[PDB]
Amino acid sequence: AAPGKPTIAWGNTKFAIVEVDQAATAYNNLVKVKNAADVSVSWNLWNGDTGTTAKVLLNGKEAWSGPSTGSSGTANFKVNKGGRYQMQVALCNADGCTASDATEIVVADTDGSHLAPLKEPLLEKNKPYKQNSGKVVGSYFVEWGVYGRNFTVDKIPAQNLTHLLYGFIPICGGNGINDSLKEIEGSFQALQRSCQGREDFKVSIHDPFAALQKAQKGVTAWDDPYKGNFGQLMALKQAHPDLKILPSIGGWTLSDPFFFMGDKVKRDRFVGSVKEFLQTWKFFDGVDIDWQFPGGKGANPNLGSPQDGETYVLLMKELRAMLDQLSVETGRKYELTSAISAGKDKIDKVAYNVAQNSMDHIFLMSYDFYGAFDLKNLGHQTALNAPAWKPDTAYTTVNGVNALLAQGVKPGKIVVGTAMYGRGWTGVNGYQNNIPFTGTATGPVKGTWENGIVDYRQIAGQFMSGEWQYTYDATAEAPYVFKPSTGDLITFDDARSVQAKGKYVLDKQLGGLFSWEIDADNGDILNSMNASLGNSAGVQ
Ligand SMILES: CC(=O)N[C@@H]1[C@@H](O)[C@H](O[C@@H]2O[C@H](CO)[C@@H](O[C@@H]3O[C@H](CO)[C@@H](O[C@@H]4O[C@H](CO)[C@@H](O[C@@H]5O[C@H](CO)[C@@H](O[C@@H]6O[C@H](CO)[C@@H](O[C@@H]7O[C@H](CO)[C@@H](O[C@@H]8O[C@H](CO)[C@@H](O)[C@H](O)[C@H]8NC(C)=O)[C@H](O)[C@H]7NC(C)=O)[C@H](O)[C@H]6NC(C)=O)[C@H](O)[C@H]5NC(C)=O)[C@H](O)[C@H]4NC(C)=O)[C@H](O)[C@H]3NC(C)=O)[C@H](O)[C@H]2NC(C)=O)[C@@H](CO)O[C@H]1O
Repeated sequence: AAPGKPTIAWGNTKFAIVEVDQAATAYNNLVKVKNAADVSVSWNLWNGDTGTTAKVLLNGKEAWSGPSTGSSGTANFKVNKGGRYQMQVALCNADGCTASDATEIVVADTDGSHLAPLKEPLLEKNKPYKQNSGKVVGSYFVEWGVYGRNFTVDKIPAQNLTHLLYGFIPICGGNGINDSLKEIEGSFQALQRSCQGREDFKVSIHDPFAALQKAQKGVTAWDDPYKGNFGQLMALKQAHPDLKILPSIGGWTLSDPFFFMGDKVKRDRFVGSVKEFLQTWKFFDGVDIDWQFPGGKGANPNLGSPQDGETYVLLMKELRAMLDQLSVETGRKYELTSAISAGKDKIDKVAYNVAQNSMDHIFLMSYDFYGAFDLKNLGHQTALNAPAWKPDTAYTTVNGVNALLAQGVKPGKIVVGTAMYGRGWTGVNGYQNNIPFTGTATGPVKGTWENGIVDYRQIAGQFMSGEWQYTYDATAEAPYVFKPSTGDLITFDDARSVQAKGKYVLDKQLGGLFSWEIDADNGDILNSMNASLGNSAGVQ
């Protein structure tokens, strides 16, 4: 007679190809990429002949086989593809094979192949758009937004984006290499613990708790291997297979290491660490380089060199070569992008007409033109055009686009920036003709999270009522709210100025729109980005 039917033993059924060490704070120890997951299964036979061969099947296909030598057994074998499998133990002899009932086993990998899709409802004022314009619709999500800002990946209106950038992935390095980080409390030290035992100029994760271990919707079980932002992003990729999710390296406080990359030893170490990062975290679709800024004038007053433009061009070509190689290894398309200053004084330190041949998209940061970093010279922080009272204004969106176009950059590469925040001042005074921007200020406005900066959500929620004046400057294409009794002045984008940027993109055949930062919108900004670029309302 065939053997008795085995009963799978109770036991762990959740396994991982990329293992996460739950008692590690250094990035080198935190993750272990294997070529396959170590899986184990045990069984008992409660009734009958135990057969002479035992086999473990996954969806019918043998993963392990060995002699059946008694009423219980254990099998250890490797599974090299992530996903969920119906696993069975079968005992076989010459008269037949008798298979257990199926037990599902979960083999995790960092493409999210083990996860359910995270397809959450649109919140606040977000309305559904189809991505069918062919234009970029991008936004940044910030790793530290999950604490006080309380804005997690399940709150991103992800159907309404083509590109979701993750700010920020840091480059390892202590004194002299990430000194701008010392301005943020506990931040420099944070990085040094993440990078313990790890060479400088390799990438790491700045806050491993937020990125991988904090409990979040859909990744709450103790033994879900990837939680935090990265676990949710993997499940978001399962819901939106064509969303491009890019890791952004740098930003205002993490850009110092780029200034050392004229040393090709360091540059090559960095490039190889990026390749390793994308091999490890398979949900990411490329890399975004946010070096602020080639030539200096970023957070660190002691850095910046005439060499930086060449380094930026070489970095991009070598990034693209690495990604082209990773693309043919995997069959995947990988993207290389960069977010760049929109000021013409910074643009012309780089030959973007050469660097564009390595890049998919250039995220033109057409925001922060003005703000509480200068109390004397006030202006619209993200306007399309100069205002009527100063038609020679240097920092406008059009001037940064035109500086790029004058280099020879193809218009289709250029993605125009929209701000989901305002900048502002307090004590504005001494202005003519009811235009507060002709005055000077005494300090920054009271921010939502930091001085001088206000989420758009709060502008709409609190500063479009009461004593606040609202004006849409149709020359500049820029809204502003002003409280005459305190002299609080806030410059921001709103649905109409975004619509102007969107029509301008379509008119000039530019690449699309992106925004900083997704948590600060109530829906009005991203709704307008989508509509102004010609995406149809609704779902596919
Ligand atoms: C034409 C021309 O040339 N114009 C010129 C201008 O361009 C120029 O101005 C510059 O222009 C640039 C563009 O050209 C622009 O950069 C780009 O544009 C973006 C927009 O400006 C810019 O945005 C910047 O980005 C920086 C980073 O680079 C941001 O900095 C962040 O700031 C945050 C504070 O607001 C920081 O935060 C804190 O984060 C820490 C972690 O480090 C966190 O710590 C945790 O806290 C919680 C507590 O709640 C803890 O959690 C608890 O415990 C558990 C877990 O342990 C929890 O689970 C739990 O919930 C909780 N419980 C408890 C106890 O409550 C946890 O344990 C903590 N642990 C610690 C200590 O670690 C804090 O919570 C965070 N606090 C808050 C409030 O959030 C954040 O760290 C910091 N990030 C980094 C990486 O540094 C800025 O905010 C952001 N600004 C804006 C507008 O948003 C981008 O960088 C650039 N973009 C791109 C695409 O590259 C420049 O900004 C601009 N610079 C200036 C100066 O303005 C000017 C000047 O040169 O010149 C003109 O001429």
